[PDB]
Amino acid sequence: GWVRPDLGELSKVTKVKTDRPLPENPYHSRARPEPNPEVEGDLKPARHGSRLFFWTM
Amino acid sequence: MLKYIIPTMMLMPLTWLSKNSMIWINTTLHSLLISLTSLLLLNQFGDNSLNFSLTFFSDSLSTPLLILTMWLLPLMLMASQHHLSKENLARKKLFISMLILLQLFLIMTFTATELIFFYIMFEATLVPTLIIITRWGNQTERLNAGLYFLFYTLAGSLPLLVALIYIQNTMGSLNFLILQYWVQPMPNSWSNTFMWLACMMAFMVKMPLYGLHLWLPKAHVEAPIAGSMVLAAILLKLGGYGMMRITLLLNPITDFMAYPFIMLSLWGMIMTSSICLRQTDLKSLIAYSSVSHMALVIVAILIQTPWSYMGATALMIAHGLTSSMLFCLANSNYERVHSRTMILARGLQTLLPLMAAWWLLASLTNLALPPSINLIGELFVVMSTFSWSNITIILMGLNMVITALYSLYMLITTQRGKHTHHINNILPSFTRENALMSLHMLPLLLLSLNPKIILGPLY
Ligand SMILES: CCCCCCCCCCCCCCCCCC(=O)OC[C@H](COP(=O)([O-])OC[C@H](O)COP(=O)([O-])OC[C@H](COC(=O)CCCCCCCCCCCCCCCCC)OC(=O)CCCCCCCCCCCCCCCCC)OC(=O)CCCCCCCCCCCCCCCCC
Ligand SMILES: CCCCCCCCCCCCCCCCCC(=O)OC[C@H](COP(=O)([O-])OC[C@H](O)COP(=O)([O-])OC[C@H](COC(=O)CCCCCCCCCCCCCCCCC)OC(=O)CCCCCCCCCCCCCCCCC)OC(=O)CCCCCCCCCCCCCCCCC
Repeated sequence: GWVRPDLGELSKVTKVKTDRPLPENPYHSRARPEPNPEVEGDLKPARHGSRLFFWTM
Repeated sequence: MLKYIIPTMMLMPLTWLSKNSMIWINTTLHSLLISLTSLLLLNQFGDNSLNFSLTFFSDSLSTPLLILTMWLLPLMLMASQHHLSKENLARKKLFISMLILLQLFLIMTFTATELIFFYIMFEATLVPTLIIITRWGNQTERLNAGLYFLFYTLAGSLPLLVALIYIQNTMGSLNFLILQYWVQPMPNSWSNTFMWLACMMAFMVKMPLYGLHLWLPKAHVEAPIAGSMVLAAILLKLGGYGMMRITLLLNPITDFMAYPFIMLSLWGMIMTSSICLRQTDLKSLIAYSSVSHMALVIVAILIQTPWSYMGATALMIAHGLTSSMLFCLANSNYERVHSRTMILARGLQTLLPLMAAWWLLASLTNLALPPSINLIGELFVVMSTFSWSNITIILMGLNMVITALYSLYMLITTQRGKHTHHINNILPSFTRENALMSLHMLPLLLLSLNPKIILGPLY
């Protein structure tokens, strides 16, 4: 009683019911480095300008 | 200080928009007005310096140099308008513009609050003087005169540039007002030794130091008259001004590092005065005299007592006026005999009596005749060096002997004796030449009546 599968069927992506848990860290990655802190706050002007030796702005 | 920078910059449309016959009159008139206004810098106080803005200040050291700088421009315009009378109009306006641009760089060289802006202006003053010497000079070797001028003044100033930025990174500022209160004692080390040399050798070239002075009896000799006037009156004095600003930061390493330079100046004021006793060239004699008189200013800065700084600033102002007048006298005879040989035309009191009187006054102020401010500066530097070491009075008095000797030998050779038979183009003294001599000598004589305005920040 076995029907041979049609052209297209055996290459389908199927779904599988499992009773094993999902591997939570299959790559065994350690803790990620903490990122550099972003910038936050409004942009105040430069305190007394460029401060390049004598240029007051 | 902007109220003098802006009229100095308005002298450029005043000289480029004038009628072709009006370019000397207008520039002379308005530069005399700027020099009239320059006396408003005399608002000085016994405690505080006249601190205008973040960029400019003017204490009692920079103030007489500013009045002298703003006064020297009309005198250079009067002095140069005869030998350029056959010049192209556009080149004539370019000459006037180089003089105005040099004035503009000088009057914010002396008022620079911050020391790297002092450095930028202090090295910007070279390039108009460069163009004046090596464009409107006289003989063949004017290009070797400016080449050794530009090489010596930049090879000395180059370690000064690294030294001032090293002060900027370490102290935080090159404001002189800030560094009055944040100066730290500079100890004995080799790093601080080369620090002291980098801060000092630039102004040692610009004074000039004896041994570093060989650019000067070519840069003054091959220059035209306005170039020689501004070189002997202001551009030598930039070194004394920079030393008096920079020895604030160089204590107490100066108190044992100044000894070989004190020896060089105390012996070079003897050597260059002896050299003045044997000059065939009149303009060279005035040049070596300028070296011999600036050697005392170097000694008085390096021993750093109050009497020494008072005498050194008095001697800088007095020598600026006196040497400018002596170069103008030498040009007044060069415009007649077309040679700078001092032995060529003699006996000129028999032909020019009033000009011989101006020669006599300039010679008496050259040899520091009291009560001139020449003698006030000379005498105070001698007092402070006698306090420094009692044996230095021998070198000081011997220098004063040779100074009076070459001054009166210049007077005897140029003005006295038998006149030259084969020279017959000796014109009567023009009104322009006597106006030039009087506008030199009369301010110098008036400053003897009230000498306290030219005695620096610690009068
Ligand atoms: C109510 C609404 C309306 C209000 C209107 C109010 C104003 C009304 C008038 C409108 C026009 C305004 C014009 C600008 C304002 C005044 C700026 C000013 O004077 O600044 C003082 C400025 C700093 O002095 P301050 O006392 O500390 O500040 C006073 C104010 O607070 C200055 O303010 P600050 O401190 O905030 O300034 C910021 C900063 C202040 O500066 C600094 O922090 C110091 C560093 C400045 C640069 C230094 C560089 C040094 C090395 C290079 C030198 C180059 C050679 C010199 C020039 C050669 C000849 C071309 O500026 C700069 O750094 C800019 C660079 C310098 C340019 C200054 C403006 C020039 C405009 C006109 C140019 C015309 C040609 C003139 C010659 C060109 C060179 C100036 O002075 C200098 O730096 C010395 C130079 C003189 C400045 C220019 C004067 C402008 C007028 C010129 C008239 C004559 C022209 C003749 C023909 C052309 C030349 C042959
Ligand atoms: C603020 C108000 C002030 C008011 C008062 C003024 C203060 C003094 C200012 C200057 C004064 C003299 C200026 C002219 C002389 C130079 C040119 C000349 O010789 O022409 C000859 C000519 C007449 O002679 P000439 O027969 O036709 O021709 C002469 C021959 O060519 C042949 O020529 P020569 O060889 O026979 O003649 C040259 C002869 C040559 O004489 C000498 O070689 C002998 C001089 C040295 C030894 C004697 C003096 C030693 C020092 C002691 C005295 C001073 C202190 C006294 C106090 C008590 C003791 C501490 O010099 C004189 O005769 C001039 C006499 C006065 C000499 C002053 C010291 C000069 C020596 C070098 C500097 C010394 C240190 C500085 C002293 C500063 C004193 C203020 O004179 C005039 O035409 C004079 C014109 C008007 C002059 C106005 C002066 C003021 C200008 C300032 C304007 C702004 C303020 C307003 C004041 C207005 C006042 C009216």
